[PDB]
Amino acid sequence: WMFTRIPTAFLPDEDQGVLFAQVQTPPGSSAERTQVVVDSMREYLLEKES
Amino acid sequence: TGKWEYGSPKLERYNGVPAMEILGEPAPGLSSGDAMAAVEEIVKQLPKGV
Amino acid sequence: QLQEGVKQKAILAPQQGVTRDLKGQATALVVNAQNKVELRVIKADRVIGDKWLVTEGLNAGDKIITEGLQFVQPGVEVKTVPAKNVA
Amino acid sequence: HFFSFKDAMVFAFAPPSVLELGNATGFDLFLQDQAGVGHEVLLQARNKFL
Repeated sequence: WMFTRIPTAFLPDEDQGVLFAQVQTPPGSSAERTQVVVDSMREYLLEKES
Repeated sequence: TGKWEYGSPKLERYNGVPAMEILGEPAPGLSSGDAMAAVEEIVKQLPKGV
Repeated sequence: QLQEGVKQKAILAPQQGVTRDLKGQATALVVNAQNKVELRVIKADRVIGDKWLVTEGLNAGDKIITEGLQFVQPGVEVKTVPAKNVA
Repeated sequence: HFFSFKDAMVFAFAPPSVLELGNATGFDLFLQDQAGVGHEVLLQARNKFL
């Protein structure tokens, strides 16, 4: 009965010290809007989660 | 003259025929076979030709 | 620089809120008076400054949306806020 | 908090355990055509899948 309960995977998602963030504005946009979103993300990750 | 039209900025191909990707991840409790089977139920409701 | 015509009572939709649909005709999402977005087709063909010279479709006093137009679909209740994105 | 960025669609993801396999976690599949049904029909089919 217990072999059906525990789910099967390949290899557990480990910690790496690496996080990615993928910025994507409403497209058909210029570089100013993407730069604003990027700079606000940098300000958040540097002063709020240092 | 000039006409505004419609198109994608990133065109993809796979084995010599056009394509689009779909990335994702399964539920926090479910296995990989259940996500496999769920994609196998979603693909059956696609149009004929893909 | 010889001028060709003075447009009286002109409305200027910004570059952020005007896009194209599947056919090539310009659109802009506006918010109704009962606070719900919808699609509307406008005729914008001249860029003056960084704002389209909209000649038809939009009116005076309506509220087009410039950011958050991929978090929204036509026909769902939203909340208004002054858009800080435009300049 | 990246959902609170009302401007852009920001998605934050962590890389998998084995970095050599790919660049994110979970599965992936390439929705392709075979007959030449059309780029717009394939984009509509991808939106239906999503």
